[PDB]
Amino acid sequence: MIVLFVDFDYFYAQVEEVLNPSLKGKPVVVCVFSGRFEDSGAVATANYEARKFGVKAGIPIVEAKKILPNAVYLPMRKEVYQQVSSRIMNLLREYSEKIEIASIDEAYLDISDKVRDYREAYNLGLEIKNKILEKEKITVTVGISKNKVFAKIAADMAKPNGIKVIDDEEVKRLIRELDIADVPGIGNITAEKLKKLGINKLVDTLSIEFDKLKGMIGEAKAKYLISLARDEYNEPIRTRVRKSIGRIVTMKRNSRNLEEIKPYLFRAIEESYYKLDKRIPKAIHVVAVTEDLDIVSRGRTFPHGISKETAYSESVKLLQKILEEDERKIRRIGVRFSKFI
DNA sequence: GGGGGAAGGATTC
DNA sequence: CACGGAATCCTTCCCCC
Ligand SMILES: Nc1ccn([C@H]2C[C@H](O)[C@@H](COP(=O)(O)OP(=O)(O)OP(=O)(O)O)O2)c(=O)n1
Ligand SMILES: [Mg+2]
Ligand SMILES: [Mg+2]
Ligand SMILES: [Mg+2]
Repeated sequence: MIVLFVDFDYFYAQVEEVLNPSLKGKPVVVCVFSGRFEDSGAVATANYEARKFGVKAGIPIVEAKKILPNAVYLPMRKEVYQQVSSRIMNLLREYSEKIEIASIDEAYLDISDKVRDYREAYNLGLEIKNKILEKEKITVTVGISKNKVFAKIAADMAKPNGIKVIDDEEVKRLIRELDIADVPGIGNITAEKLKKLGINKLVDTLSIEFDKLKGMIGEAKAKYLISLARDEYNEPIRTRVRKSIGRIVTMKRNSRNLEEIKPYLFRAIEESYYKLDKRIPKAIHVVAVTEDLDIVSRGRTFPHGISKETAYSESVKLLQKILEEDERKIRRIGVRFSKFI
């Protein structure tokens, strides 16, 4: 089995550049302003100029300014990015039937039937980097290997604007080398729980008793990491289907007042329901981020579909439930719809 | 024991 | 003492078959 993984480069940032060549050469930071304050918000991404100096995705727009007070800061125009993304996803579909759009800027293609060996898979990759480069002028990184996980890992190692094949031999060596924290699905807390067990490489996972891994990091991550180390990880490439659709917004000020909060709640329902398109949901969840970025929610699943009107009513009861059971104020409020008919 | 719900938890884009 | 907006899969506790 051969998997080809593609991941666009500093995507949102690169897109703004392709739409305005003047930005090229200058550090760029794409951010999402909460509207709270003139510079309240987080960073979606920054190009590699700004990246060099610590400006990474997720940090406050304010932290970024201290560092690069003179970088170019642009508001995120997501509809534009989705547009560019779909056009590139369409070009990829041409190279293989089995394709999985994993996110706004990445995809896994099973090219087992389109190539005979790793050398051929490689040129397919170069063929793909060029197409996108001449059709959209967006550079991307490609990683190639035997399964989805190693295909991703490969692309991270080749970024930016690269291509990298990790063959069966190269895989065995990666199971031995490679910091376990670099494995997809392993974040900071999980990485720490593994350090307390003396686990630094995937291979080390074979040495611990299964129930000691299961007890420490849950059974899922256990099995996942185990088969990975045993070179038995084989998950099919499948087309993904949305399980949920939502919308959350930051209020102008924190609050615990129902009448002050309803308008924000209703806007979020209005916009979520438009995103649903044909879909009719059977479950609804009101989600809130407390004043201390803590997130809480209350939802309800119905015997049948939920019309927009019903969501307005139910959402208010659910919000009142949050207010009743939680004493702190709310900073962000919104909804999530799921269990589509 | 395990399916479906309901709140959290962790990770990732 | 800051601090965005989405999505997804998983784990713990509860009802119920
Ligand atoms: N915390 C994040 C991370 C990503 N994104 C969006 C904008 C990013 O441009 C896009 C792709 O995210 P990646 O980090 O996976 O890819 P990048 O292009 O940002 O970095 P790279 O150079 O690895 O491709 O997803 C976001 O909104 N918030
Ligand atoms: Mg990516
Ligand atoms: Mg990218
Ligand atoms: Mg919490």
